[PDB]
Amino acid sequence: TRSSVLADALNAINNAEKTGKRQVLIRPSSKVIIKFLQVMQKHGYIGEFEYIDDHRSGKIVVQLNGRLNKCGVISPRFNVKIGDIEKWTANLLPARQFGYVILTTSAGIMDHEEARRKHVSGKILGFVY
Amino acid sequence: KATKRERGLKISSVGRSTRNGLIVSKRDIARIS
RNA sequence: GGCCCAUUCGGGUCUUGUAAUUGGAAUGAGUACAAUGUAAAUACCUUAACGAGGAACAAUUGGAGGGCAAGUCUGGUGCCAGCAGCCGCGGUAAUUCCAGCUCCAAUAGCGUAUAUUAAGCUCGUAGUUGAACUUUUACUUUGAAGAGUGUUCAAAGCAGCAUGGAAUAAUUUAAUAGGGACGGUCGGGGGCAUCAGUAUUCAAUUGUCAGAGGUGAAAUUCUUGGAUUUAUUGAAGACUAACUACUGCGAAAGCAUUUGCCAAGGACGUUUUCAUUAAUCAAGAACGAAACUAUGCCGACUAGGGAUCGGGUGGUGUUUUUUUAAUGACCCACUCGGCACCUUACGAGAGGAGUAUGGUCGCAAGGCUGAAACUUAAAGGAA
Ligand SMILES: [Mg+2]
Ligand SMILES: [Mg+2]
Ligand SMILES: [Mg+2]
Ligand SMILES: [Mg+2]
Ligand SMILES: [Mg+2]
Ligand SMILES: [Mg+2]
Ligand SMILES: [Mg+2]
Ligand SMILES: [Mg+2]
Ligand SMILES: [Mg+2]
Ligand SMILES: [Mg+2]
Ligand SMILES: [Mg+2]
Ligand SMILES: [Mg+2]
Ligand SMILES: [Mg+2]
Ligand SMILES: [Mg+2]
Repeated sequence: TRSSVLADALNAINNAEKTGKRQVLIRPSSKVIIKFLQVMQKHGYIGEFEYIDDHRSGKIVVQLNGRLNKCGVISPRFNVKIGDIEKWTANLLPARQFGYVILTTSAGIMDHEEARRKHVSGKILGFVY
Repeated sequence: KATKRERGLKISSVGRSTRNGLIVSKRDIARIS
């Protein structure tokens, strides 16, 4: 049984980080993967990442700075209420303030804290810490 | 050789982890919400 | 003298002990002149008088230990050990006894029992999962136990609809996904014919004559009507030695001579084609005497090394050879895909061995046989 492209990319990043590789090549690409990597980059869990256009799905290469413990995609993409967010965090993450749950809400994909700031909610995409 | 590898520390409890990704049961979803 | 710790020896510390005598004060349970309470009455609250040293105005439940006889019992290797002791010589108004034996815990509550919690292989149907890209609904946001108290304390009592929403799920690329095509190939893949080989058995002739096969010895078997053996030849079935490899092919079981036919298959090469046609799959479908010393952590997983098989690209100079056609072998580098070997970075991957048995069930001893109701023959056994 094959896996979703986002899941494969995240597994590749996890393995490359844990093996000590400084850069990982992800194929295929997607808008979702790019938004996910944008969030991680903003919080510093990776370095620069570069997108190669191949006239196919396309490819990405991600430089790793070693600050990434783990990433994962969560399914089924169950909905979460805004007030509910806190509870879910406390379950999916190691501690209260460590890590960021990533949510697909009406305003796009973003970590849970920005979702609180904008008072928006939706389905959950995955977790990073 | 005999000693089992050190398996690290458990960091989540919600659901089972798979190659596709972490999976949450419907029963679990209701309990949290 | 008391107490605390310490397996061990001992160590530590100081106002303690009485199983001694004694004083005056306070008060409730009660018992009540009453009054209040109430339909009447009980209860409650209040209150004259009586109501405390064994304060006999006599709470319990449970556990841990001692010790005693002209006592009783059991096992011994004197004088012991074990169980245990309301029972002793006399005595019941007789006795005055261990401190009336000591200690610990809960306390108007406290024990006990039970339960209870901490074959194989491929295909393949449901189900599950699965490349990228440019109106409406689901979904999501917004709006419609605690406060006080003085019951004397306390337990108590007491004043679907509207609406904003950009993502997510419904309402052209030609994936180092899949399929087909084309080229030279590769293979002990499959089916039908076909060819060859030495061997085994039988048979035909044929030289010689007494043994020949087999076991550790035999037995059995063949044999002067000639075995075995020697030469030539024919036939039957089976099989494919050496080459034979931690090699090749097939989904697995399996496949080893040549030649032809039949379709089939893998990988490689492609600047050829469809365009998501896919993955995993219970059900279902196809095929399909023996074991007897073994063994490897597992995975979604990194970088490798030697060797090897099939294909392709380039280099290079030796084998090769020349206008008949074909046109390779070896060396080196790179690459794809295979069978294995040797290393490596990463990962929540969620009873054995014995012992004892006053029990229950089985099995068992002996005295010479004959030979006993018979002191009994022969022949044996023993000596
Ligand atoms: Mg006194
Ligand atoms: Mg299968
Ligand atoms: Mg199906
Ligand atoms: Mg293609
Ligand atoms: Mg094909
Ligand atoms: Mg072909
Ligand atoms: Mg062939
Ligand atoms: Mg053939
Ligand atoms: Mg033959
Ligand atoms: Mg041969
Ligand atoms: Mg054959
Ligand atoms: Mg071969
Ligand atoms: Mg290779
Ligand atoms: Mg094979």
